[PDB]
Amino acid sequence: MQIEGCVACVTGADRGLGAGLLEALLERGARKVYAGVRKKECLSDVGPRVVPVEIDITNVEQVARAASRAKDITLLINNAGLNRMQPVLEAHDPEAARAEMEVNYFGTLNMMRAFSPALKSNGGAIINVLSILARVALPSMASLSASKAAALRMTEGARAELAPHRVRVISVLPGPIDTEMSRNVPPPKIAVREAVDAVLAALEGGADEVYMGAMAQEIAQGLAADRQALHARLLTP
Amino acid sequence: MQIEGCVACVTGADRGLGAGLLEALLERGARKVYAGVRKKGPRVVPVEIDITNVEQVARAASRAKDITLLINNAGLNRMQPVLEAHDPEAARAEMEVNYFGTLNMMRAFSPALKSNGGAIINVLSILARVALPSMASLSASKAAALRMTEGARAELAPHRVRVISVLPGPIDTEMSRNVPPPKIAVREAVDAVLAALEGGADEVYMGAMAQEIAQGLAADRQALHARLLT
Ligand SMILES: NC(=O)c1ccc[n+]([C@@H]2O[C@H](COP(=O)([O-])OP(=O)(O)OC[C@H]3O[C@@H](n4cnc5c(N)ncnc54)[C@H](OP(=O)(O)O)[C@@H]3O)[C@@H](O)[C@H]2O)c1
Ligand SMILES: NC(=O)c1ccc[n+]([C@@H]2O[C@H](COP(=O)([O-])OP(=O)(O)OC[C@H]3O[C@@H](n4cnc5c(N)ncnc54)[C@H](OP(=O)(O)O)[C@@H]3O)[C@@H](O)[C@H]2O)c1
Repeated sequence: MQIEGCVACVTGADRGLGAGLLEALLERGARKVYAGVRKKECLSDVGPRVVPVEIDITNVEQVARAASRAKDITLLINNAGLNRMQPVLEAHDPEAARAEMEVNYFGTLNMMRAFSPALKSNGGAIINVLSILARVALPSMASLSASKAAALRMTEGARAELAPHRVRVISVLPGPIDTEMSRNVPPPKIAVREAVDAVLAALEGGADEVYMGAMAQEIAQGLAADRQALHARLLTP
Repeated sequence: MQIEGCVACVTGADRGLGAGLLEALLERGARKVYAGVRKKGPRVVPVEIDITNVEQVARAASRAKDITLLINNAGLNRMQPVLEAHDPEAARAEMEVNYFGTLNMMRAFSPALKSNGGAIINVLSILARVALPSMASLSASKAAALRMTEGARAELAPHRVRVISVLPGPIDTEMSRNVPPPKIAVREAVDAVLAALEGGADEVYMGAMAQEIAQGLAADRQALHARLLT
């Protein structure tokens, strides 16, 4: 499908990749964008074609309220996410793993469940912004990795359930992007503008598993070519 | 790491694969097995462990400081899709057992394993690597557990603890009563889990279905996805 004339909802639209997606959807001729934010005061772009909607994706009531006000949706981009950057065992915060799972898996799932009825009725597409770490843990962020892997399996199951109803479901798997989430990750990081372009370009390709950037491509190719060798290298300190 | 002489703990020891593992560990010479069960010979120490109950997990670890082998076998499959689930919280229930419960066990027992040296085997599922639509929330919880196993493997490798995942297809236990044949016999599954300690692989695929899916996810990925999902 085309961006031109679509009715989109983007979560996490107040900053980072989501703010970039909001701006690009507008520039490329979207009819309307529901800009999901946790505090409407956080949004700097509230002009024409933008409908700010309060959505903490972990809050089932806010998600339901948003879906009921967005029955014209044709494109959902599940962009909101949380990376607490902690290992699974030696975590400073033992509850961080549960918080990441709550946003990246249960929150995305809440959005899928609430917005799918309208997408089935209208036709359309869902893009889930996951991570290359859905495919392999980085030990220092292994609980983020686990939450994104759960979200990838969920995206596969949702694709199967929605395929007979003409709703396309795409996963995008990036390496590091230059946003506040990765403030502590050393460069090189993908520029937001490049990441925005790659997310939106996924609608024009045929792949439902889309790797963004060199790191993500290298990991996917290495896992296919020699899974065991790559694991032994990446997971032995 | 031999089973002979080891001190093992296996969860889910009252039925299915865990009960088979308890029996085989004894036959193969474990000097002591902490048999984790939800409702309770001299080499067997029954221990009350709901793996989602952090206090029961902590109490069990405090009474198992001699452990050298942990087998995280307990698991739950609600067999529901992610979107049209009959129970909207089935996904949360599976995540609680298969991810958070296994994580609780890893966190509580790792200190003694680091002190004694030893190994952890996590019984996951081939569905950690790809969803089946009718069981996609089970798949998600096992994929979470697989990434967690990888992270734990890296954290524990410098501290004399080997961490292995086992990824079976269907096994002939109560969990898979509604999965049609064919299913791996419990005894074959037991042999494959315990043989993992003598092999060098960090991921062990159990049975022909699991091996075929693993091969396809590396070498035939787009077509395998289409076959399972669309
Ligand atoms: N290196 C990277 O940055 C990187 C790499 C791979 C994948 N990704 C993924 O890319 C996506 C965008 O992240 P980013 O890089 O733009 O990070 P970011 O700058 O930290 O922005 C994260 C966004 O998610 C929102 N969010 C977090 N928890 C939320 C919740 N419970 N409900 C609603 N919104 C919530 C934040 O809202 P508030 O402003 O209200 O906090 C913010 O808008 C995420 O899914 C992330 O996992 C990022
Ligand atoms: N086809 C299959 O059977 C299959 C396929 C792939 C992977 N696996 C995995 O193999 C492992 C063993 O399952 P199984 O085949 O032996 O199934 P099973 O016969 O149904 O046994 C499941 C076991 O898990 C225990 N358990 C569940 N929730 C628990 C909790 N909160 N705390 C403690 N114990 C809990 C059960 O305890 P109670 O008896 O007290 O309920 C039971 O001992 C699981 O991790 C499963 O996911 C099985």
